[PDB]
Amino acid sequence: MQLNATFYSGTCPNASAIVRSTIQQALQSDTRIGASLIRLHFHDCFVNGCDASILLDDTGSIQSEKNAGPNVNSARGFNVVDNIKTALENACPGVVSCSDVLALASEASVSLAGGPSWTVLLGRRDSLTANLAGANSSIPSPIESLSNITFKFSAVGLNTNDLVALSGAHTFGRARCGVFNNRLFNFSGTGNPDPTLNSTLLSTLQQLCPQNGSASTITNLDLSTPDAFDNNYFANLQSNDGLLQSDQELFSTTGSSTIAIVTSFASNQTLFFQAFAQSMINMGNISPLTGSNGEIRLDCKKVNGS
Ligand code: HEM
Ligand SMILES: [Ca+2]
Ligand SMILES: [Ca+2]
Ligand SMILES: [Mg+2]
Repeated sequence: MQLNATFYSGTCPNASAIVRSTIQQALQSDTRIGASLIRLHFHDCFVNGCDASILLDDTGSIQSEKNAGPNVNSARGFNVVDNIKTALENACPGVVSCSDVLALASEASVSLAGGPSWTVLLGRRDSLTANLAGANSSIPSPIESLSNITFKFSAVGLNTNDLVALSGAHTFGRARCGVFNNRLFNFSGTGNPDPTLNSTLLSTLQQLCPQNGSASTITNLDLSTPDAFDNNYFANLQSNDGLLQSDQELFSTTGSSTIAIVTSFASNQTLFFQAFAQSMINMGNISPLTGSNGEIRLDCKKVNGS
């Protein structure tokens, strides 16, 4: 079956408002939570489709994706997903899937932060299983080459236009020293820092992230506007201020089609927002469970009846 915008119209007509209100409240005590929630939809959709597989906790039969590399000591906001789900169950018992919660939460989080709105497609059902191993092989790493990140997007059905647009989600949220410290001292065995990192930002990060220091310390992905959803992410790349290798590679890779897409988005926020919305719908359409497949989870952490 197809996902559609009006799936909950007759059963939980206020779902969008409930999700948005809940995240607005969460934002008052955690300005990062919107960023964290949209990343959960990304890590969901990239493994066994947008099926809420990532939300399942370990059991005797389930090996949770929360311990997959990209998620461990990194993914967050699971409690807030639970609170969104509780609010929906209070209003609309048994109706909204956890998979749809993550799609709805992504749009709310982006719009609340000053980003675009878009028409969320709905009707996804929740998996009965998790895929930790697939998370380890399917989700791109910040130190991968542009060609290998591109390959991982293509394997789930997103193209280069989608990659550059969706990378703009790094306009908000945080990253730890450990996922960019290879840039700072001895980049790829060369004995020198990554030359595509601005020397000013370099010295700031060397002090934040000393060689013998903690890899868990965080900074902002977007030093311009850390919590605001805007095109500043792309402007940063133009001044060698992207934080991850995978960020800066979009602009600094010689002869890459991605350079012009970066400059389009830096030059025109409307074009960025239009592309971002379309690419989020594209990502949200990856391998949904529909009809009899999957279930509607009561509690996003566990399968029904368990
Ligand atoms: C293009 C390939 C991508 C790579 C290599 C990548 C990598 C990462 C890494 C390494 C972090 C830092 C994790 C931390 O240290 O705890 C991060 C954070 C984040 N990513 Fe990405 N990412 C990618 C694409 C995306 C996409 C497609 C989205 C959503 C549309 C997304 C949304 C975010 C957000 C919002 C955060 C901040 C999360 C938070 O503060 O809790 N990323 N990403
Ligand atoms: Ca999934
Ligand atoms: Ca920003
Ligand atoms: Mg600038």
